[PDB]
Amino acid sequence: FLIKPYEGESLSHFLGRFRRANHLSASGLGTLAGIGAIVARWERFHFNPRPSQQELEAIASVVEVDAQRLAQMLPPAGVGMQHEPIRLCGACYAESPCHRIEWQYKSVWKCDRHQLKILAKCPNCQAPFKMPALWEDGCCHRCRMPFAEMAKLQK
Ligand SMILES: [Zn+2]
Ligand SMILES: [Zn+2]
Repeated sequence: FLIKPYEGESLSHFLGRFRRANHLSASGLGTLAGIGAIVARWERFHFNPRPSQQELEAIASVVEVDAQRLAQMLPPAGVGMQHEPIRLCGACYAESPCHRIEWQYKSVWKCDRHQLKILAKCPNCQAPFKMPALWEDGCCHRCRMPFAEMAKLQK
């Protein structure tokens, strides 16, 4: 089962969404692509060795999304990002149910489209968000508030 990426979707979110559509573990996707543990590293936003051309093309062969498009699920060259905290604009999620790579940019604190501060934890119960690959439903894993409803609590 193939999936079309959402605009701005992060690599972690896309990988997990592909895995859910195919009932794959991270190790299973890694074996399908021939790169093993690299998949789980990318899902946790760990790129001490940056994704190589061969690794991106290996994943591209499985998910049928070109390496160039996969690179747009990561920050451009020179744009620093953070693996933690995982962040969210609930108003964005209501429009398109994905985590955006921009929300991990170190320079980003406000959603430009919605002119709201982005969230660094659930505004109802304060639970931090899991890595985007594990965003199985669109709700806080603790209190079960929908990400879309968190828009109403954004400041
Ligand atoms: Zn937004
Ligand atoms: Zn919560």
